[PDB]
Amino acid sequence: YLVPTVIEQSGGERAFDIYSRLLKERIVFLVGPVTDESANLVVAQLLFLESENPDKDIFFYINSPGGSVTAGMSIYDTMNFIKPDVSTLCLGQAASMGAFLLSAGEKGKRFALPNSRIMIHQPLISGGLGGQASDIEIHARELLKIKEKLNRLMAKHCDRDLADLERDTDRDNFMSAEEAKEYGLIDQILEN
Amino acid sequence: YLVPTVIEQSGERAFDIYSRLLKERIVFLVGPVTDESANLVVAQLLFLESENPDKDIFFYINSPGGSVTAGMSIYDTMNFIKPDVSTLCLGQAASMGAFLLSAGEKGKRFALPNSRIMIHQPLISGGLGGQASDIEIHARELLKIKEKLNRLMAKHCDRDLADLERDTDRDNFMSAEEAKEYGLIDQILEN
Amino acid sequence: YLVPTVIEQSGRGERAFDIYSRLLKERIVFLVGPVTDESANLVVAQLLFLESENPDKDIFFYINSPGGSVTAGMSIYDTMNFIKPDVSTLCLGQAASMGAFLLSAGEKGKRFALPNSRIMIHQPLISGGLGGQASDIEIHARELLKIKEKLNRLMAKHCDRDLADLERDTDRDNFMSAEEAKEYGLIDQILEN
Amino acid sequence: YLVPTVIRAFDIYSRLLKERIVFLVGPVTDESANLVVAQLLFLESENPDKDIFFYINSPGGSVTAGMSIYDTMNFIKPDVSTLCLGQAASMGAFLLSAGEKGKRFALPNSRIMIHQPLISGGLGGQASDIEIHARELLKIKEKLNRLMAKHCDRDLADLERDTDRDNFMSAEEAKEYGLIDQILEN
Amino acid sequence: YLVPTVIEQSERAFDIYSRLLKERIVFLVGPVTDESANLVVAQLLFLESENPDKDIFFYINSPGGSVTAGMSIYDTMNFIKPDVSTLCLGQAASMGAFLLSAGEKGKRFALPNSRIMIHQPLISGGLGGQASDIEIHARELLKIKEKLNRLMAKHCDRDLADLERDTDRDNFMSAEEAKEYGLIDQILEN
Amino acid sequence: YLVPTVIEQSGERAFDIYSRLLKERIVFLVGPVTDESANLVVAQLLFLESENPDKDIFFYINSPGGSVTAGMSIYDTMNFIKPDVSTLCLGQAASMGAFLLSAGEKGKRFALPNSRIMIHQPLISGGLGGQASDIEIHARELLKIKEKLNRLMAKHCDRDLADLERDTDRDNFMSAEEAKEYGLIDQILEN
Amino acid sequence: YLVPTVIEQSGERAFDIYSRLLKERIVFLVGPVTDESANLVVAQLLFLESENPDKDIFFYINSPGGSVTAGMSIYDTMNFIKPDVSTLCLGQAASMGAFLLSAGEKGKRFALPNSRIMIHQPLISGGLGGQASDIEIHARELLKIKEKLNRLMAKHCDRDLADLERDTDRDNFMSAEEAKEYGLIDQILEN
Amino acid sequence: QQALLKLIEGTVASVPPQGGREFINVDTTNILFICGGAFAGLEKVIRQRTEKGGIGFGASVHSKITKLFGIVEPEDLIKFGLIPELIGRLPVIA
Repeated sequence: YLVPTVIEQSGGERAFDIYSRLLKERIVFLVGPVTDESANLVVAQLLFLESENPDKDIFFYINSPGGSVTAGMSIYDTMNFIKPDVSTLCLGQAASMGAFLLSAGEKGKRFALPNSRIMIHQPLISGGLGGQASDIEIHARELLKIKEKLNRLMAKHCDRDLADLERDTDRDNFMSAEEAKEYGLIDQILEN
Repeated sequence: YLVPTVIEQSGERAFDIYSRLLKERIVFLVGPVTDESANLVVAQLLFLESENPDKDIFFYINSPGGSVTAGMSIYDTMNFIKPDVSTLCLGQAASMGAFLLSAGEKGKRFALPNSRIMIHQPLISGGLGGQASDIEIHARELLKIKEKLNRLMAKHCDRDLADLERDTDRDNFMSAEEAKEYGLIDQILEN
Repeated sequence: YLVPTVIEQSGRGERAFDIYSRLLKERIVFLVGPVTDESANLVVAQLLFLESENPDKDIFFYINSPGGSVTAGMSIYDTMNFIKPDVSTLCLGQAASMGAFLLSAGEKGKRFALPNSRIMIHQPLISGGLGGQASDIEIHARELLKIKEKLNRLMAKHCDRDLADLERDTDRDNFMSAEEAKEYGLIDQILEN
Repeated sequence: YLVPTVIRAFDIYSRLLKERIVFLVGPVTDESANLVVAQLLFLESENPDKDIFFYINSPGGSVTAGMSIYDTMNFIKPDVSTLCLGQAASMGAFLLSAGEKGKRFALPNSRIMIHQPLISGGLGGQASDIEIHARELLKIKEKLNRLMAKHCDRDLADLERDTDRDNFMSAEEAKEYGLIDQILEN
Repeated sequence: YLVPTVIEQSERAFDIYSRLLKERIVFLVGPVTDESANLVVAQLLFLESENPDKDIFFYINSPGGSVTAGMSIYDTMNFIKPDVSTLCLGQAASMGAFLLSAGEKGKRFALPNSRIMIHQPLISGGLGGQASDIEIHARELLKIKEKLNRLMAKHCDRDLADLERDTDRDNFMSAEEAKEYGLIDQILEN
Repeated sequence: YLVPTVIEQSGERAFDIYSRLLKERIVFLVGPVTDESANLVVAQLLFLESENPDKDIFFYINSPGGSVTAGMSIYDTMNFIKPDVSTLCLGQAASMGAFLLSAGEKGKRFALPNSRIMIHQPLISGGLGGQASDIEIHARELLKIKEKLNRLMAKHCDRDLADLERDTDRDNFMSAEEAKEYGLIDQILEN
Repeated sequence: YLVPTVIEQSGERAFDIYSRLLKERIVFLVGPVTDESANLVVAQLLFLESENPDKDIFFYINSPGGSVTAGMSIYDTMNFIKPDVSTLCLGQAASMGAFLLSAGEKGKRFALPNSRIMIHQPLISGGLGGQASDIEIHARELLKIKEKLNRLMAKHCDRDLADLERDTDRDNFMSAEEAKEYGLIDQILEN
Repeated sequence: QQALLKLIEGTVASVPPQGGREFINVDTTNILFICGGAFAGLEKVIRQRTEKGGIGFGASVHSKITKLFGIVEPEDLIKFGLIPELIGRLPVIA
């Protein structure tokens, strides 16, 4: 894709690609699958923005079907670590780790657009389970620990019991913005 | 493709021709609607609101359709931002492209005379594999999307939900005149 | 391909262009190869841009294309007719299918072809596949017939011919020399020097 | 490939375009032919009177693409001198012979090959469609032989014989035939 | 991916990774390859030159990779004068865990929900050819296995026998377990 | 590959390292000889003649061979332009690479001590399909090329055509010393 | 990969990090040795000699091997140019990578403590198809290369040719200490 | 250039006295000014104006120091870099 160039007026002019221009306004996009590379760019942007201004909010716009858990956790821990609040907004969809990162926004600053779709579910393969039964046992145990960790952190985000998240993430649980608000994944729904 | 470079007189500034048209508040949606192409539209819509919240934004659509969630990110951005988003159909506006065309500000939805506008119920929003329990869930989600799109279309067109349910059952191709009569667009441009 | 860079002389300094941006500065828009959403939208963007630079001066639309998408070609076609400045069209190498349509769509009196160019007109092929159920196939067959009639009707208008003539002549691939295209009514003049 | 930069900084091909040298290298395609046309148009304006040097190292390519170059060469006011480097085959030989008479050159060990066209496009579909495409190919065949015969100051009958099968010529044979005027050495 | 551009006030425009390199942050993201390892080495060498005394921050989010490529990083980390602090983001597995544990003792960090995995090496290269060639490659792999366990045991202040047990099969650890094991020194929260 | 950037002192000018070496009249032919790689050599040879018709051009060859017509475009350019083209073999000069090596100005053809130089008759200059009449034509053209290359090689090496016909029958590998004795190069560089 | 940009203080000059290290006379050979990667090393070695014929050049090697002719272009350039070329093994120096490591200036060949150095006879320098006469020729050329490499290795290591012939028969993996004892490197760096 | 506009056209200059820094009022109305210089970049401008031409088919392309300077016009001096208000005050170009 061709990323448009926009001109910022200053004290002179500076030409930006439109995403660098929005980063200047403390907007970080997570678009598409969560990968090591796309997650590390989010982390790099979150770290950069904290240094530019530790007190101002960071706006983390999410339009993602999910992705790697470890990659999503690098974002998650960076969001929680850095001093400035990270506000999260769901555009289009926030599914799987995308829904996790949406719910991970600062409480009171988690948003969704009216027709967005939010989906929560237990993790799938975090990696293949081949080799010997001993290796398969190890990977099955690691996946269960991740499953419990994600449900526990989700339950914390949503102010719900762990038992509720265990039921509700058993199979793909699709929610409207209103249902996500009632559930506790988001705080507000934007209109204008 | 090689995107031409044009010079803006102000000193001089060299733009690619699409950045030059963005300076005039023209946003293009060309080809399939994807997460990446939809997010560029959103980024441009956001950017233009900041430049001038009161001036209209011109959203030129030449698209066969694409992802519903990606199209909804555009749709909600169009409705959220303060400036009116005028929509124009070039070549075609099909599926989510027709939805976004109809989503333009009422009175400012345009089509060119020989454009083709097609509305239809959604197809797979994602595969339906796994167990019958998983297939049930995805079938239910697809039906909710189907109803949501028909409901929003009916609102855009000032028609009954029952009319959109009939008319989107199978691919419904319309000329610019038929789309105007239907309620998808307001005017047809000639000169 | 490597697109050459050329230097435009201004006052006491030089602006470096790629050779196509340099020719756009002279109001020359190229349509080369298949007509796609992307190649058609660049033509539209250039046509819109040129109208604003000067609404009165002619735009020169150089066509060397085997055809392509009808909807993509129609985005060019409607832009050509909409914008105030006349769009002169020139056939280089070939103008086939939608390329011939856009050639004939140039401003009457300003449609040109080079002496050894090849112009081919024909009814459309698949505008999209016809799978699914017989009900879906019926719908797509009807849409294709409407497009077929629309293209023949607009061609007949461009050529000052009867719709019946275009229906005969576009039944199968109809290849024409520049002279035959001029006699037919697709172009107005043939350039030599 | 990395195209060297030479000293404003040019890539070496833009630098040679500044000297009115246009290269046609490799197959003739819509894209490579349109760059030649764009360069020929550009050079005519920079100076309508000065010669343009069209260096050809090409196995052939599309006829319609080659004809866009051919008509541009004949249209623009400045003479287009043609030089064969390595090879000028098929439409490459046609464009070589299309240079301004007296200014068509070849290097001593270059190879020039002329032949009737192959498929200008597939011949599928119905026998009616195949008839149409066969007729169009024959018209192109006659047009190319006629223009070749004009370039070479030969009879159409001679080009029809000689282009029946791939006709390879040395620079000397191409000069005797009438495809080029001179052979360069130093 | 499009790498954002940021402006440093001093103006200088950087891509965001060059901007973070200016702050002595080196990223190892994804598999360890000759090319990704040599960039880390080039950055480590460059940063030592800029300031031999200041710490270098080596952020690791990697599933593993080539041993020889990881060893080029490892030896560069140990050679250069400035301390290399290591941080685990997302995961540090295989050679990624090795390089994490290779950070300066007292400056090895992990984020709270990171995953650290240690294991014996797999194929360092195929074992085809003749039984004599297979014997050679099997011996080289065993020497590497012992070298990695020995260096791991040194990093963790554990016995070689402990690393030999624990790296037999994929050993996944939370940040707390990695801290108790001796792979990291601290877990960051805020 | 990432091509390093180097700074020339003059003010300063930043070059990629190959453009920097072209400034010193060094032209590289690396890898197979193709229409594109051969035309860059020709463009560089033409450019360097214009910069200074009298100074030598240094043509560094590390090539397994390639197209004959592409190699002949280089060969004729080398012989045409006024400045002497000195040739140096790095790594290898095989097939047309050996031809272009031997084509350097007599007395200025060099090889590095451990370079490998290989001469052989041409292979297919193009496939031989179609009808027996077409195969006859292409077989005749290949034989003419074979004779032309042996004749030009024999001229370069100050040998009889009969010697090159024997020696190019099958791949003939030579050390730098054997190539010097044969007549393909004039000197072997050490320091 | 994205190659970082670094700023050199002088005014300021922005470099990619490899061009910045070339400014310090550091040349990297990373990954397989190919015509293209070998010619960049040669171009850098030639460039650095021009910048300062007296200062050492630092040639960092992290390579599994590659083409012999490509490696020989580096090897002859290293020996030809006036400045000493110091060699350092990072990660690994295998096959031609070990050859080029041993080819560094005697007394200035280094390895990092956990590097791996592997020496072995060459494999196919090219396929051996065609007729038995062609296979004989290519087998003879491969044997000449085998002998040349063992002879040059033995010279580098101050060992008998007979020792290298034994030791390169099958892949011979060495630690930095074993390579030092063998004679491939002179020192092992720690800090 | 702007400051000179009112010195070349008649004004009353206020200049220091013959001693160290009452100022003297000088009416410049009748002072003749001869200005000159080597307008080094001026030939290219004249060639751009006199040999414009065009590129592309429909357009027509035009044919290509002493001669150029001899045909200098204010349009060239304006594009060169002099301001129209100063050019008009130098009515004679030699």
